[PDB]
Amino acid sequence: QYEDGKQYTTLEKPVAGAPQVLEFFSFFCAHAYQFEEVLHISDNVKKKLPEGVKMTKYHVNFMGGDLGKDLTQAWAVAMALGVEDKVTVPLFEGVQKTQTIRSASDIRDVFINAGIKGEEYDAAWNSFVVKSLVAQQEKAAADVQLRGVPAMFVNGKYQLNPQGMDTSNMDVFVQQYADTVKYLSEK
Repeated sequence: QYEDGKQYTTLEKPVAGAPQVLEFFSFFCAHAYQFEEVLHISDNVKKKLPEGVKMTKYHVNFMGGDLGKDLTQAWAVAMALGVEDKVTVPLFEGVQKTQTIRSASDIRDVFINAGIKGEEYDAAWNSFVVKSLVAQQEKAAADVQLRGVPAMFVNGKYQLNPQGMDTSNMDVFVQQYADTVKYLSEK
């Protein structure tokens, strides 16, 4: 059932010092929105994860305009202030549903309506933690030669392959996907 080529695939050159479980997404990809607001794969997968398995998520720049670079940074601020699960939805809601985020300031605003003081935000926005957090997000996508989002990788060696799983029913699909990540999480 679990074969390198079906539920997943391996890297010819596995990245060292990689998050146990690394998800890659982009606010600018409407399919990357389903992944956690309809499929909540980030949740249903966090559920079946082994006690102690960090479910890290990194943002990647879409086109390359200043906005994408700000959202990557704005994302590093969330992982910084550990507010990931507070800004995720409004950011997604903000960028593509209400489509009110068109500047680094609007991003700032979304962070305030979530309970983040516009002061502690700037503090983080201009911090070296965030600078390093930005730096890593870019580094990792580079080390896995990312070719599309959303995408997930394990131990820096395995790349989940959704379209290689049973997709004739959402539960079958998400259950397999979660179980593949748990398994692939042992090797």
